[PDB]
Amino acid sequence: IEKLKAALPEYAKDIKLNLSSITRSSVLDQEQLWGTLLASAAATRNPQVLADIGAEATDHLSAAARHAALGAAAIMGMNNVFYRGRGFLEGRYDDLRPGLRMNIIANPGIPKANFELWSFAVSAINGCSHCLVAFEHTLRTVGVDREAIFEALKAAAIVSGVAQALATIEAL
Amino acid sequence: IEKLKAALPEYAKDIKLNLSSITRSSVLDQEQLWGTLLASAAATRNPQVLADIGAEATDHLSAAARHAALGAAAIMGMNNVFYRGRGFLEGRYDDLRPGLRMNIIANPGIPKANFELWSFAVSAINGCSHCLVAFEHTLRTVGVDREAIFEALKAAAIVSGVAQALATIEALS
Amino acid sequence: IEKLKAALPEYAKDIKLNLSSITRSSVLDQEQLWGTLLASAAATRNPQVLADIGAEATDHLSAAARHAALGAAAIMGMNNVFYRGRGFLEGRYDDLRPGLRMNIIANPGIPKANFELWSFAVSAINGCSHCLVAFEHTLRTVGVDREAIFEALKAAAIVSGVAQALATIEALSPS
Repeated sequence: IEKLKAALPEYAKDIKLNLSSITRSSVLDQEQLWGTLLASAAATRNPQVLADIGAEATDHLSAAARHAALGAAAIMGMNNVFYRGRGFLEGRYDDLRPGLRMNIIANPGIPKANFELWSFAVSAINGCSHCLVAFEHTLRTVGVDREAIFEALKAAAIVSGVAQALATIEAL
Repeated sequence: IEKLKAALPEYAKDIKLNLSSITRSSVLDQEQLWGTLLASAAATRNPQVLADIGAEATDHLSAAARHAALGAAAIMGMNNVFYRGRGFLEGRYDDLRPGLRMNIIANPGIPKANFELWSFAVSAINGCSHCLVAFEHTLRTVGVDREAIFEALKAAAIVSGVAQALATIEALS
Repeated sequence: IEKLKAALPEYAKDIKLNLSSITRSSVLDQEQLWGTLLASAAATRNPQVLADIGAEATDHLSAAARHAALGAAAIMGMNNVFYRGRGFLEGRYDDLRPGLRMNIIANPGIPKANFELWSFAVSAINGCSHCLVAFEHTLRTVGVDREAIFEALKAAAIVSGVAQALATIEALSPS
């Protein structure tokens, strides 16, 4: 959304430019791109960026993709804490059954590699290498190019800065 | 947590299902459990999740544990940043006195165990290995089931998922 | 400061006491200290704390300082996600040309060492060792004793506790 780029402060000049460039990515297909932007937007917790990106994503994303993306952010919202936490514990708790329902990862109602690309994205924002690596591994295993994986990473980061540049406006 | 559950979107079904079960756990006593949910809810910093959960954690906790649960999230909001950053600095800042008051760690109106448990839960949410690791160690030495510690970790992550999902609908509805 | 401080919960007295002491410290410049407090306050994403800290920052910092300090939180919000990500992928992508605009870092409207200290502080908040470690290395190089660097870290943690404590009262405040 142009309204999103325009809300950005002058001292967040690079963010705006990175945002504009990422919106024009030739590395990812439309669903992969916008789903990453939308899933990333959700993980920033910034309602502003989610609204605009969500609004902009409506003509690149079917209702299915849109939902699965938000769903990605929600499930990773749980997974990035559990796995990361278990990951800091050296394995000591690996023998226990998590007992966490996470079916959406099994059937996201949309092509798998996309939901993974988006979980990868969110996992990067929340900062859980355990989930980031597993997905980055599955992505390569299913044939997603390194270039595309990197783009999603870039997309996750640009959107984090965007959200952050916005929140910084709370100083009139 | 009746309010939250119904608020959750169907694309967040797994979160819904997970919330409703964690609230019915029986591996952690009423104090250990609700303190975790509360300290967890606070640490997610989602007004909604904290309210609902808080409004219910009340008829499960003495006023001492509540304050303690809430203060655990708050103090660790500081500690988790200081200890992590210091941890990343090649040990070059290990001999310095932090000059950070944290009398609350000298524990509140409750026994150092639940609080250690709640600080554990908050550290997982904040992503601080140093603190997470230390509390897990201290919790065992004290005689706390690894399955309980494990349950606190799940409750923390679940609550995080609730926060994330709820923050989304409230920004799109 | 007094307002924010006064607004904090009874279960956050250490935070209150730490905010107060950190604000009245003398290890860092007035520009170093308030640039850090604001960069930090911004990194917590709490509207109230940014507003209160952003307010008082007007009489301790110059507009440029504040712009650049908020800009540090902004670019670090991107970089901290990127480099940490690369970190988890064990450098497997260190050879793909990030292609991300930054510049501000090379040309802040203020002395670099201060922008670095603030970036260092923000990185501490977001949790990116790569950036933290990197800004740390540069700081020490051009001076700034570990005493100064250590203070900013402290400040970031304290402002981090503030946000958390404030957020729970606002959310738990009657009706």
